[PDB]
Amino acid sequence: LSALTTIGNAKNWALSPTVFALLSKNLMIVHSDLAVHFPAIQYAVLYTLYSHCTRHDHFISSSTVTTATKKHFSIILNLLGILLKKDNLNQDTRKLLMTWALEAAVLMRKSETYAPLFSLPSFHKFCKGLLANTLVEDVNICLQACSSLHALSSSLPDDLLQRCVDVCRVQLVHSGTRIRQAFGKLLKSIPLDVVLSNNNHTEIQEISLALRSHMSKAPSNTFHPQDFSDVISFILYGNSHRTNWLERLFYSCQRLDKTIPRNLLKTDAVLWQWAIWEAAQFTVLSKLRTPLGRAQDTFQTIEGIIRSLAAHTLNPDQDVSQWTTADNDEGHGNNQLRLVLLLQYLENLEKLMYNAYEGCANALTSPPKVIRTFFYTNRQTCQDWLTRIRLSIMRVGLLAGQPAVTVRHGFDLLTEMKTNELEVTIMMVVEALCELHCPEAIQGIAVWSSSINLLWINSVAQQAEGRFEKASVEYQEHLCAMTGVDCCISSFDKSVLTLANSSPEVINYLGNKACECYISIADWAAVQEWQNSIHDLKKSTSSTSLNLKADFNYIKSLSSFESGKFVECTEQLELLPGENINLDMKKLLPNMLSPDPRELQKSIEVQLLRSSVCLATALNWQSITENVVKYLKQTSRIAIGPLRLSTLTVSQSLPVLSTLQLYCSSALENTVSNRLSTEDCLIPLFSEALRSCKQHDVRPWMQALRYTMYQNQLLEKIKEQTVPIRSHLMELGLTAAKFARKRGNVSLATRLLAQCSETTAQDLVQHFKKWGPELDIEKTKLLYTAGQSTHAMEMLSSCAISFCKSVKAEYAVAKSILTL
Amino acid sequence: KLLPPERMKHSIKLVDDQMNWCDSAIEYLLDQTDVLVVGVLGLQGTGKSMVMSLLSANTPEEDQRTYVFRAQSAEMKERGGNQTSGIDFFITQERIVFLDTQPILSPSILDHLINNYNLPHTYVEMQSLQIAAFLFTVCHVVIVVQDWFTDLSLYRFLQTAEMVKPSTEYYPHLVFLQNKARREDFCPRKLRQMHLMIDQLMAHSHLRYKGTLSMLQCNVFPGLPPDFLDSEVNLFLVPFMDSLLPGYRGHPSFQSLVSKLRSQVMSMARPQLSHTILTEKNWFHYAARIWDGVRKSSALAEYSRLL
Amino acid sequence: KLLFLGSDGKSYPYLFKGLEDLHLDERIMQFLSIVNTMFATINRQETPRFHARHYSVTPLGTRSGLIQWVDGATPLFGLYKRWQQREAALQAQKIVPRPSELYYSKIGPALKTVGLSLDVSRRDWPLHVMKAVLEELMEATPPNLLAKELWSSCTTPDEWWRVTQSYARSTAVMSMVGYIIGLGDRHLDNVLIDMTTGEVVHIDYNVCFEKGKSLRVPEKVPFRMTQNIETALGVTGVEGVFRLSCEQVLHIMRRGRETLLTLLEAFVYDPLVDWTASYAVSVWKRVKAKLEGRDVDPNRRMSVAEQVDYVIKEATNLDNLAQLYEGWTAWV
Ligand SMILES: CCN(CC)S(=O)(=O)c1cc(Nc2nccc(-c3ccnc(-c4ccc(NC(=O)NC)cc4)c3)n2)ccc1Cl
Ligand SMILES: O=P(O)(O)O[C@H]1[C@H](OP(=O)(O)O)[C@H](OP(=O)(O)O)[C@H](OP(=O)(O)O)[C@@H](OP(=O)(O)O)[C@H]1OP(=O)(O)O
Ligand SMILES: Nc1ncnc2c1ncn2[C@@H]1O[C@H](COP(=O)(O)OP(=O)(O)OP(=O)(O)O)[C@@H](O)[C@H]1O
Ligand SMILES: [Mg+2]
Repeated sequence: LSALTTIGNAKNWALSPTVFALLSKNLMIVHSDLAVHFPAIQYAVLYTLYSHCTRHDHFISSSTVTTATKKHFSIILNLLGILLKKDNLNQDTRKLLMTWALEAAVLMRKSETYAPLFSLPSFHKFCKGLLANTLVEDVNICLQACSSLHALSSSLPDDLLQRCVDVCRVQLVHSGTRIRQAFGKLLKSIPLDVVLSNNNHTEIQEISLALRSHMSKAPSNTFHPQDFSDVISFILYGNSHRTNWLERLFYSCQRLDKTIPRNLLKTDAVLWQWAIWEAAQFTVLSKLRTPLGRAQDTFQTIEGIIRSLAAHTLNPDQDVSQWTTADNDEGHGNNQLRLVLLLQYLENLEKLMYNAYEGCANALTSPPKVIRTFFYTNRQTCQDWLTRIRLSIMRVGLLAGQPAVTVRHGFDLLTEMKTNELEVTIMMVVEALCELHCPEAIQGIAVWSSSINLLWINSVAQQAEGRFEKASVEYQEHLCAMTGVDCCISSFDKSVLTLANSSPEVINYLGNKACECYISIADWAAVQEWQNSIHDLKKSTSSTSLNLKADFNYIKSLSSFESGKFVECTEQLELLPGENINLDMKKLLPNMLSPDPRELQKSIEVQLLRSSVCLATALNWQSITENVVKYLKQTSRIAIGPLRLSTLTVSQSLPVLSTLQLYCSSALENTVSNRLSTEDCLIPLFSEALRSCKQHDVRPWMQALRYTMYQNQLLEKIKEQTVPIRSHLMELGLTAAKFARKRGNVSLATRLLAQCSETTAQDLVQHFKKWGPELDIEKTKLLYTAGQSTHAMEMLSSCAISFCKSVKAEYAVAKSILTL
Repeated sequence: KLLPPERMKHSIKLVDDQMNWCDSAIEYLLDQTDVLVVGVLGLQGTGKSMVMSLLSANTPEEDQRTYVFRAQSAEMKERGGNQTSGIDFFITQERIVFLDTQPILSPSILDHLINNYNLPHTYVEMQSLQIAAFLFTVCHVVIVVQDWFTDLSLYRFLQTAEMVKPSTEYYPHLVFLQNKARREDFCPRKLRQMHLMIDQLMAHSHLRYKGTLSMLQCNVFPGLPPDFLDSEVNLFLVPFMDSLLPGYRGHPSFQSLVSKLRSQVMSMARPQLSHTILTEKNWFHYAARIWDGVRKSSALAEYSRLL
Repeated sequence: KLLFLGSDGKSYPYLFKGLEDLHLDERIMQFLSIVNTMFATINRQETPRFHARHYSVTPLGTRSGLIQWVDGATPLFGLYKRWQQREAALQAQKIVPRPSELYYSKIGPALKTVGLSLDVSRRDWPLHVMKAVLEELMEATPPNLLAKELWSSCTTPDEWWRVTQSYARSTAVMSMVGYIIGLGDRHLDNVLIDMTTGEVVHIDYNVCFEKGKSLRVPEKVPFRMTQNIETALGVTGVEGVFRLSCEQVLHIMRRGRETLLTLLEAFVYDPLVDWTASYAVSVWKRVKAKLEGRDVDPNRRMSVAEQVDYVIKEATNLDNLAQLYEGWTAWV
């Protein structure tokens, strides 16, 4: 084989057995079974073939001599796919194949004339092999696969991107650092139209199956008290007193005398879940006699911690120690991680206690007789303690952004209420359901509670669906009818809006909900009017208990930034907490930060606004680029918090606000160093989300539009050639307008229509009668939804007449005629 | 109110160079039960200190100067002298006790004893036998390291040592680790020969050297079937620090193999020592008691009288 | 029961049936697939998927046949059996009786005390006696056998919420499909649940097309809505997502009832289908009337909300759960 390299590496012999076919088709038996006992032969054959193919540019131009090599690239791709898809390869062979695959992938993108090569079945098999190569014990192989996938990120179908998203999601939380960064970049390079899809994830399902199989197994009773003490100290106080310790602990807790996959042992999510479950089992199996104290000591400690956390929710000025103050950017994220782990621990403890006093069937193994006889006599005490702490658990769960915990606790509390602590429970459950976008559950609870004064639940149910205008109108009407004074504010006509779709705590809740609802649609004027109305109502009613929990300074800053007045924006931003405005990097977030995700999102938004205003003032290339780049990099690094937290548990989905913030931060970071010269500086939100993201509200598009207008207006201060943003801006505006109209938001839809085109029904009629057809159809649809069917019909007919004599008229005439 | 007692930064000397007990590890022990003990046996330059350091609190990315167990220096290899003397001790954060051992039948000890009851050779052999018995009576798992294969002398020594133990009998587990492996040692043809010779050389060893720590189950050979070997014994290989064919070193990465070995050793069983539950402090007291008892024993004297 | 092996090393279990015609089963499965196809559009903008689990059956002539086997599904009767065993063990600390024996042990003394005897015909039985026996039996079995099983089988609260929503939607869709078709004999052994996803699937598709009304003990409940099933949906019961899912299913079915009607028309004119085991015409007319909304009415057509409310009320009233077969397990 080594001697044959002379002819194989020749630079131009036409013999009967071609060298390529000899090493690719004739010697195909070495890959069946010889690779197991004699891998040297296979490695030599592959090396010779690779050396001979790399000298001719992998035979890409061909895909006499040219005609003979017209079917070489397909064979190479097929061979690579078959070899990579295998699961019994050697380390050296796998490394060589990965290098060859990376080289082929990089060369495939060297020119744009190789576009037809993305449709052959060989390419699909190659992509499948590359996708199957990642997520293995080896780190270099995973890095090479990730780099190759990131190289030719474009031209791939949605089928491959769907699996790539799941792979990046499961790999976002790894014990290493290079893997996390590589997968993060790969995920950022994927369009948002696929990341926000509701498709099932196979990796998450596999992790869940492994966890279920582990819990269904019999108890091991091998958890030492020291490990439990370390976990408890790291959860309650944050100090672990250990220097990849999770993997070491997991390996030390196993036994060889007496089954989680090895590939999943490098993930921190699985290790954390296993540790929490083991700690709960050790606590229950030890008759609550943990080293933390006596039987009642643990209950008192947990009760005190939960009570303090719940109390801090009412007044964020408490500043609870060991839970609100951090030393750097890592402590802030660790606080939320600890809170989530604590909630999971409590849930596991409750499950174990329930299974220990009564026993489950085909779910968990029955505990020993001593445990059952001990928990059967003290069942009343446990039930009383859990019932007494359910109220605090609900508040803690809502503070940490975990509506599932509070929903389950609320349901259990309501069920136990078979005999004024009733309205609060319904309030918390309704809020939790609203955060999960489940209007059906809200309506069901409203109807169920109607048989016990609670007619305001329907407003929250409608708001959870995305109808912000109707929700705000109903909230104002309910407040005015239950208070006695007029609390209405200027808005759209009630008649047209409807056709398109007493305790102080309740009053405060309605006011806060109305304020948040108005802020969602980005209506600063409405927010100001609402604030004035609230102040007048409080002064004329002496409630002494109503107060909006929303920093108005941030709202004013957002309004100034959107209005283009950066002069006042800088002054308004100077009063915000945290690091001063850019003219030291690790401690960007300020102290006394609550673990509430809302605060983190606000801080990230503030940082982005500061960077945007700084660049705007500096522009009118290393003057203000060496620091802004680092600032944005740190912001993006901190923004991967919620994304990793979602992966920690089996959520099967990711938050839209966090993902959008991270994508916007990455886009800004790229535009800072590129000055709007490449397509990578744009937002990946395209029209493809119309048929794949219909379950989301209009809030996600608001951030994209807000940050896109900034770049659009910034283009006026650049003399060099830049990418066209008019098309992207128009596309985003049209998509957002369509989604807004699809939920009754006539005001927001009209605002978007006016913005793209550059309070009464007749106003729309008098103001409305490549993307031209889409704009016309959208205007007609909006008018029809506004109640003016005749005007919409007339416009559609006229539009059809105009498109009938157009050039293309492919998707316009048909759609217009069908709608008419 | 639940902070750990203390964290060990460097190994301590459990047994003095003059065969004397050193009670200085009590401050690092607690009243916890179910502890794991690891012992190591090998030749002079096998590399016991390096493997123990890498398996307890070190990684290959570190340096030999910061290792928990001091290794041989550049100036010591030229003189051909041993580095570790006596018995060392070190406990990790996972409550795992690690025990080192000085070279057995090493010429350095004989040379140092020359310029210092019948002949020094008998004394060295007795010392090695005593340490072997001690490691075989209070250690949960014993790892044997060999620089080269087919020694034909260590097996006989182990068989003779297992018959001179002080005293429902208990046999500690054994692990065969081959340090400084080459490509020729990573072939199925040679692997089968190694397994057959190992099985034929320890037919009546009365020890647990099979059924646990299977190399084939560590994903080292993805395509090798388990039935290809008649009896896969507890063996492992360690390569060197990280030609008609370029590349193809012939063995997996050193870091991956060391990590797999560490995980397998950490997940080993922990059977009871005697017919009573022992704790860390109790284990230390038991070890000291057996050490003192074996020192003034009769089996060693009887065996020495025959030479 | 046999087993097959594929090229991908995947095991595909199967079931062998003999002396029983399976021609109608294949047609029923085809109907289920066609109705499931209509949920493709609604499954693109909703977290819980609108799917009805079903298997494939293929005949091997006129009496033999092969039925696809489904793994990972646990019958509902298993939970009741384990609960009975646990209760018996607990009582003995300080086998289990069969449903027939247990029901008779309570129906005997009541009839003897009221003045009647067990020798009288089943039809000649007072309604108050049966209602009292059913009420006394319901108060003994807790309704947390299935509601808490899903909670104990999950890992994280998010997973629990997801499986709960999926189970509620699947149960609503399956119940509506069974009511439209007319499936009967829905005991605990004919319903399986998948703890991995919470979906519910039926098994014995024999007593269908309103065939359960001609037995010795006619059944009036359209589907199974026992205490355990109702409790497993949540604290709300049947007024939450269950009603909304049922309304959506009815709207989708009524919107595209033409396809189902045409398919049934072809079903009637099939020489390989033996309904006797003008009957086909009556079955087709009944299905058409149910789909058109005129289930039980001379000329007034009931709306979706009214139809769902009436069906739910008729499937949960105590006046119909007492007068039923003992093996149907109306108390659990
Ligand atoms: C705990 C005991 N069990 C429950 C009873 S089980 O059977 O053992 C079991 C069943 C499954 N699931 C499953 N999967 C595939 C097929 C069947 C199945 C079973 C029995 N009968 C039929 C059947 C027979 C005849 C007809 N056709 C007509 O009647 N007339 C035309 C239609 C259906 C189908 N069930 C999973 C696990 C387990 Cl344990
Ligand atoms: O053309 P679009 O504006 O993108 O939306 C339309 C239409 O929206 P409208 O209800 O506002 O007319 C319908 O969307 P949904 O009601 O399902 O949310 C849907 O089907 P229907 O028109 O039958 O209601 C389908 O239109 P269709 O499938 O009938 O063609 C859809 O998108 P397309 O019109 O592009 O297909
Ligand atoms: N796998 C290996 N490949 C190459 N060199 C190795 C390997 N293992 C150990 N060595 C080297 O061989 C020497 C081993 O000496 P070390 O002090 O580590 O332990 P030792 O042989 O048990 O010593 P002692 O003589 O005290 O018994 C060191 O120089 C070490 O760097
Ligand atoms: Mg040494």
